Amino acid sequence: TIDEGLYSRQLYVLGHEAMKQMSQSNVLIIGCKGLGVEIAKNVCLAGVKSVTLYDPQPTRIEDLSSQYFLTEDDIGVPRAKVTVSKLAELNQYVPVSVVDELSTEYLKNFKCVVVTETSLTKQLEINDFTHKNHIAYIAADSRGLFGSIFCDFGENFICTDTDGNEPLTGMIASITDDGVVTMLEETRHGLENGDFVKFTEVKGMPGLNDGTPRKVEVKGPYTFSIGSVKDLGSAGYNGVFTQVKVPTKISFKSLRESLKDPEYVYPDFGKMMRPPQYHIAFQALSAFADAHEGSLPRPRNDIDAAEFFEFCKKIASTLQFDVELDEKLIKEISYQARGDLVAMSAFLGGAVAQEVLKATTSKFYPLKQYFYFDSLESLPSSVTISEETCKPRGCRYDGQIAVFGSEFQEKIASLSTFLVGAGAIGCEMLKNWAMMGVATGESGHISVTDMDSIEKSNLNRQFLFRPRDVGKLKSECASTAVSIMNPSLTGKITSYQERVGPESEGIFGDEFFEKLSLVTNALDNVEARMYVDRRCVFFEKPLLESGTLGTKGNTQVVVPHLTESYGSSQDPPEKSFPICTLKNFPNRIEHTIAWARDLFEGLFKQPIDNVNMYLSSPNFLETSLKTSSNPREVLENIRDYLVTEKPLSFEECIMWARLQFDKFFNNNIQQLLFNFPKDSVTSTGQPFWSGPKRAPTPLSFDIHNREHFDFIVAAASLYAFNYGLKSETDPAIYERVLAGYNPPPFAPKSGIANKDKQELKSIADSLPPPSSLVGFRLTPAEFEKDDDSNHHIDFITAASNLRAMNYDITPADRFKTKFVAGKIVPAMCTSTAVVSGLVCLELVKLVDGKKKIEEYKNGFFNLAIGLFTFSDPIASPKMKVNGKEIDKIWDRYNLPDCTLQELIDYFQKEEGLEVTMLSSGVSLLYANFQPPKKLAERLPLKISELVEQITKKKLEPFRKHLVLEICCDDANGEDVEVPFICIKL
Amino acid sequence: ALKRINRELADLGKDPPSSSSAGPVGDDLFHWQATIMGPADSPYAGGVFFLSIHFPTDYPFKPPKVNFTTRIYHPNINSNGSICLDILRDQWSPALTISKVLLSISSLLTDPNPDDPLVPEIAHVYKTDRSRYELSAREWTRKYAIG
Ligand SMILES: Nc1ncnc2c1ncn2[C@@H]1O[C@H](COP(=O)(O)OP(=O)(O)OP(=O)(O)O)[C@@H](O)[C@H]1O
Ligand SMILES: [Mg+2]
Ligand SMILES: [Mg+2]
Repeated sequence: TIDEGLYSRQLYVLGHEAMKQMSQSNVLIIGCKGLGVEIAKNVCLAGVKSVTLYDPQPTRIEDLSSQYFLTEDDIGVPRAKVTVSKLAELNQYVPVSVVDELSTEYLKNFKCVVVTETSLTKQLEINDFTHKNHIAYIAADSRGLFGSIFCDFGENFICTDTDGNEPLTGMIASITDDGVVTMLEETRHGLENGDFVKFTEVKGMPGLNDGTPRKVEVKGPYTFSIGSVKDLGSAGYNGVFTQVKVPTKISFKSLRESLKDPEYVYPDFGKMMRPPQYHIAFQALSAFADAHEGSLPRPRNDIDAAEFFEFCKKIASTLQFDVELDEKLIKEISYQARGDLVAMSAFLGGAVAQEVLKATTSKFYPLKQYFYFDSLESLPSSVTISEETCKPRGCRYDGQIAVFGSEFQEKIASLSTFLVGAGAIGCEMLKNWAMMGVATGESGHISVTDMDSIEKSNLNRQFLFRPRDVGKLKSECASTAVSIMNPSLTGKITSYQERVGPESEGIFGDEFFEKLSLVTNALDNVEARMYVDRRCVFFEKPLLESGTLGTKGNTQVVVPHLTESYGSSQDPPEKSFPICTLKNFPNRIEHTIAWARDLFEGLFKQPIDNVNMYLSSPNFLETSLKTSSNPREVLENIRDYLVTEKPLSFEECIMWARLQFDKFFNNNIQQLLFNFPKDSVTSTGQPFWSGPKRAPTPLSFDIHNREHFDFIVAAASLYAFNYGLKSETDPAIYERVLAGYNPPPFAPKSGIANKDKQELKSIADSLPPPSSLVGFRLTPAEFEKDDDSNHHIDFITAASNLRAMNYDITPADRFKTKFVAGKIVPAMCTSTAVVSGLVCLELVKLVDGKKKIEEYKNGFFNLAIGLFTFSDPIASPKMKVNGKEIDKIWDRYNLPDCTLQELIDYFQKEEGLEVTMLSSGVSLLYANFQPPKKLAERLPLKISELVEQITKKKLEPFRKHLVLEICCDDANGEDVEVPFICIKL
Repeated sequence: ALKRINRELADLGKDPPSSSSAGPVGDDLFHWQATIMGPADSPYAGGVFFLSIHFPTDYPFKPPKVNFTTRIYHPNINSNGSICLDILRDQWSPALTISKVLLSISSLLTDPNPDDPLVPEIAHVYKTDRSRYELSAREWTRKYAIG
């Protein structure tokens, strides 16, 4: 009953059972400020049964620093009452309620309890009850640039999956009598010590096929040990092993017990003495609030800092903490006690929402137990931060002014950013910019570009969109929503519908790119990332890259003249199977899915394109006869789809589907077995169908079988769509039509002038003339995974399962087929929130103009295991050119539009280098090995005219520069790299 | 990318491949037209085979797309010119030059690999009736690889 049309991407991360158990759990949230609303939003998007809010405190103006569901018209109203109405719209399957008063016994109604903005005494009172009653308790807190998370799921928590990775599976070569299992050639099992595996389809040792898990003793990257298999057999040949994951028992401690002896989680290893300081500091904050009627220390106040430090000393003495208190860091915590940042709120809300999902689904490894985080490296240093600058001004930015001050607020308000993409990360980034007040000044501006449209599956993690917005452009909807959140952004946001690429340089040109301050990428492909990186490198603009994959995420910052660019690092490429594996000898379901996709394209897309091109281009036949690789194939396709096999009803489409079933699942297998029989041997004497080659078997068409009927239905429906006929789904017509079918005889064939050209002409003349068919077009089938009524995934699944039945491969369901064929990337809302928080914590470093490379932090995290890590960016490599220091990445030559000879002479004289190769884009303008005549013809030409002549394309009127790549040699003949050239037109 | 491609092109220019001749198409550095001479100790003797090479944008981190143009009767080469070469699909690493690829293709033409074929009928003919395979290969290398 799970709506896979909405949770399509989330089910690939969690699963069906996890979400089924998640949709029966109640979550209570105490506190409805920025952190609380972030947690509630992520939980509502996740899909829990219901969410209950409790926050009777009236709204204040500073609460708008991170609460995006509050407006300035709500001042004086309880926060929960004005937040429930806006939260109830995020997801229609998750009701949201509000409780005016909270009693202890009431806590029994919920599965998880999240506590924010609550004193320590109330937290102890709540936890002393939620512990003994087996209720998950999560407590979060955010003070300025500091954050704390605490998790307590009970003393007998059961965690089924502790790392989130798919079970390890593999194919076996041989198993010895001593349990030594060996993988296939150049295949790594990836198992670790202490794992349990189950063997299936093992030949020679049937006892291993029962499914009883056995211990794993890894002996090497290719072989491991399972123990004693003496009784079952002597040696096992081939087989498939699959890892078995056993549940783990995790025992938590209550808040009262863990205050004295906490168990920390370290988000970074460079500062491991801080969590002990934060443990005392947060308790001192609670004590100070209790001793001052709930008033936190005033921003940048020395008297309150001294009192807070006295409380810290008292607490450290009381708890027998033998740690020397760091006065500077503790007083820093005191100064930023009244801070409320949207980046920290987003980061902690994503983390806490993930913890809630772990508590409800009993999946992934949770935090155990304290998690203290700080981003103190983001505190500005180029502006004045004092008590006078940080005092509140009675505006919605008080929570941020209390940390950064008014001068940094003025710096933020005049930003001119450029956001590429409007996906989930784009929506989160826009929300963070709206809350921070980015580009609300006279000289501020925001530009957002995206060419995609809103779909149903995007509403699960892109909270700025609504079901009424399905089918509209992402950029316009996002800009309107964020203008609603912050009314000061009215007229400061421009939304484009342009794809960022080589074709958009007329809009995102020099004039557009010279006014920016930074560029933020929210893309999902590498080509666009590389293009934007090159543009930023050329224009010298800071870049913020961020990526997510399921529960994993990473953020990178590129700073001009300081760090390396995005393209300097290489990622693992996609794996493409060999053509001979897909064509004839598959052994995994992915091979059959790829073959089914190719079959779909070759049956319903390419022949239709050929027929349409023949009826449109007046001279298609002559061009194809000398240009296409297989003109005979084109002619046969045209003839078959025009005259020979043109359907006149849906019954003929069913007959065609049956014929294609025979062609692709009964006859080609017979031919393959005729060429290589099952008893054939290789040239070395080994059996042919051994190892990665599996013997196929032809399929006989049985109408009662489900897969055969599904393939027939899908193929007939797609053919009718190609010819625009009326498809049907009632089994009666299929069973009636296919009953009277006589399969044409087929026997494998051994084989054994311009006559063929004459036959090709024979086919050519038999085709109807183009004039006889005017206005007649065949509709091609364009692959679309997200729609379930087009019979695309159904056909791919049916064909893949039938080919798996040919080769005795285990068929997969439609879910896995859609995952594999569509290249669907798993995505989560919590990961998006975390990456947005990290990117917005780096943005304040970029705004402040920090110069040192140690002050920036590239971030990586994995929420399935609770892992966070931050590392300094890599510096840009340097080089020696003509006895001078040159940056490899961020340096260039600026030259006028001089002739080629003048450029060569300039490089000969100034740099003392002889130019040997000069190219612009993908064309070779000049090479040292070219014949003298060509050079003498090209030398006296200007660079622009040379480029126009060689590329055979006039330069656009908006073009203002040329980027040239030059390879030159030194005087001695040694090759020396040089930075690119920037010719000014 | 471009610099590595030009280094390979200069290496080809400085040292002639004798049995091969590769070069850019027109003036495009990401589209080459190479020529392979049929080995003397092979049925394809006295033949000229043209190959089209498409360098990827991520070269050398991705394999170039090498496709035959002249029709050839070989177990590992189909009608579309695709080549069953391990170093071009998933074994590719940024350490192999185009001259190495051409030499590997010449070696493949020297002796086919019918144990893991791409055209099962040609491999079956090769394994069973060697003389007929030789006759067909000579007929094809004279009809298509000459003139
Ligand atoms: N070259 C590009 N120029 C501009 N926007 C781009 C470009 N490439 C991708 N995008 C946009 O980047 C955003 C990526 O977000 P996301 O991947 O979450 O969405 P999606 O691809 O539509 O969804 P899904 O992958 O879940 O089916 C999309 O809006 C996509 O339109
Ligand atoms: Mg989309
Ligand atoms: Mg995407």
